[PDB]
Amino acid sequence: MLGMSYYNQKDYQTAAQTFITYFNTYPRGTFTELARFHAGKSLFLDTPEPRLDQSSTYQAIQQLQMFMEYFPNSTKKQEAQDMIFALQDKLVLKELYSAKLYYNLGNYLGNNYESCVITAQNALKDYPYTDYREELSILILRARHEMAIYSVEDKKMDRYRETIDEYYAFKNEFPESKYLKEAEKIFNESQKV
Amino acid sequence: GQKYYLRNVTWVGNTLYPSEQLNFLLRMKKGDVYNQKLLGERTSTDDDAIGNLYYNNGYLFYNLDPVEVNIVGDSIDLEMRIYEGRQATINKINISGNDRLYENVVRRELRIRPGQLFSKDDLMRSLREIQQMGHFDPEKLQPDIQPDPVNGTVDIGLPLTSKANDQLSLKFTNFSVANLLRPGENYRGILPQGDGQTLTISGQTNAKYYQSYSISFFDPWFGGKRPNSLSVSAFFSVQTKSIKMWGLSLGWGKRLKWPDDYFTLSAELAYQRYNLKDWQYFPVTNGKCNDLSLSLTLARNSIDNPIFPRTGSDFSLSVQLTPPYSLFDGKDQDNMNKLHRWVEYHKWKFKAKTYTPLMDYIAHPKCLVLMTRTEFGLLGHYNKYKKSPFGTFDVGGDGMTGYSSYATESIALRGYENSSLTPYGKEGYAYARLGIELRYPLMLETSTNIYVLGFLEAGNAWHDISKFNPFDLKRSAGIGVRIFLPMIGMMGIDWGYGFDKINGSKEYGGSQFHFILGQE
Repeated sequence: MLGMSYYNQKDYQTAAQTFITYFNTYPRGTFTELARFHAGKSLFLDTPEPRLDQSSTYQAIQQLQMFMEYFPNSTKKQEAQDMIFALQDKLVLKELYSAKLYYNLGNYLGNNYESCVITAQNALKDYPYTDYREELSILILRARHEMAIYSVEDKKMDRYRETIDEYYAFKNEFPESKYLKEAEKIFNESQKV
Repeated sequence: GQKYYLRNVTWVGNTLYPSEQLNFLLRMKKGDVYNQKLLGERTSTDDDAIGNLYYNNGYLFYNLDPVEVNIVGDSIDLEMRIYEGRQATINKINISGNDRLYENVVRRELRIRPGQLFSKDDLMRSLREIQQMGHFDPEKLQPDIQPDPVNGTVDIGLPLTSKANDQLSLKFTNFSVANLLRPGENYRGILPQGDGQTLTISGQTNAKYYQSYSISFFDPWFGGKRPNSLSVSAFFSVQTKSIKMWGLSLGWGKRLKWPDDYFTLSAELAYQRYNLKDWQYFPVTNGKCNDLSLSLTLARNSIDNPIFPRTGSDFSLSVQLTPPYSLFDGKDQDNMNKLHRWVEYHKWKFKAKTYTPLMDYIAHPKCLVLMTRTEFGLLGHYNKYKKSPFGTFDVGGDGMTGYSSYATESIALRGYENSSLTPYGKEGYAYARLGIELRYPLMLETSTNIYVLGFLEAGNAWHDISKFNPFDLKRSAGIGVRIFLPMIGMMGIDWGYGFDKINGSKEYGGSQFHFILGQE
């Protein structure tokens, strides 16, 4: 048995590989849920900053999901539950930065504001229950109005009504929110047309 | 057992392109030998084939089938059956392998966008930009295209392979000032990396003949919102009675849209001061001199690989003025340390390179290339007598040797000793350098890159600009090799035989060796 020594020295790679290789070669090795869950947190703790490669975070998600079904009896099911939530929020934060980048560049070469709305909508659909739903929704609303401004004169009223639909959808989703003031100026500009 | 006569050809399913144009692009006619590849290679493999003519235009939801009918006697009648789907819109872009570089840095240089229609030229251009950026390996890049026929969209995976660029001197290539002044969440003992910004420091600490300090910083996306860049630098140096030089500069670059979108304009403003007493290798001997210079440079760059380019070109046209104090703006050894409190000149340059493959390429990508160079320069003067003692050209040899001094511009001319064509009292106010090269690489890899070449140079320089003559040159020839190191720049070996004489003497010609370091 070695993994816990590597875990105490914060060498997460060796701790992780000495734990997992032992409970892969025999379903519990001889340390059972302790090795599994130490390996799960060790794999979690190497997590990069939210805009690097993310390779270990998908692996962490699937490893914790498969832990929940190898040992559903464990009290560490909760400790994996909130961990997979934290990982999901980081994965969503990456996509949120992507959508923010497309809003920042804007109507530069290409379009980039239609890209912003579809990127953040993909975020909303791929991870339904994240914290960042408010930020993603307001980013949709801002990008909708931004597209409505610069569109060709034959195709502006439809973008305006899409913007007002997003306004009422944001109110339906969040009857109160800290971002309502800018939303309401967007509404007051678009409801005229 | 097969037939051998092409009796007719036919098309069905097409709407997007005219049937006669596809007859031409299929390169067939009735009354010709029946084959299979003759059709297939021209319909499913080659870059002008019909299938590629649909695929590259974003119509990826397609299929195709050569139908054979009337299989009688010697003949077959043929009909092209194809499927036209809906033009694919990009749904997602996934990028992986970026160990040490935020996605912010790379997604801003992509030419494709989510929500726009797919096209081959945009994807190829995006890969060219990534290759030229240099933070990833220029080889072993290929996109993982995945379509979805139910929603009719495509998502692109970009697997990338990383390499770190760093070399007394230091070449931090992905160093961030925002991460320096305010760490994100944990600096964790690491340098403040990211954002694609670069920082560089260099200097000599010999101090008994040479001493120097220098620093530079470059931000390719200033403000993080547009492709316009900021560049700043500064320097200082002693050399043994001594000579003192220091200065700084600030510059600003911008991508253009007029001829094409490869052109980049650059503007820069610079300051320098020279400090001397009882010094002797310059015409100036005692005093202090200044210069303010404004530079405009127009450049175009279209190559594929920085380290061993194989297609494209690199053109530059530059002009560098300092205000004309001799005219009414400023109006009024014998008196030469006089009147050069402020120095005056206007320097012009043209510089072009041109890389072609000679054996197809793409296939057997090790390839073989022919290069080509053509550099001209002029250091003009507003007034016949107040010619600048600083900024002159120095030519002959490796070129690197001249960076023991910073008041001149050193130009390599291979096969002629060092600084041979421009000795003391004959400083160069105009020059020309031409020359072919044929190159073959031995190895191209992430860590190290190797290639061998034979050249054919020709160059010259003049002390008097009015005697510029680009058809009277000191010819050369030779062979050489170069090495790129995992944690250092180039090192290479060049041998050359100088053919013509210099100033009536053959002493500097003949066999010569040059030892290149860093980068030309």
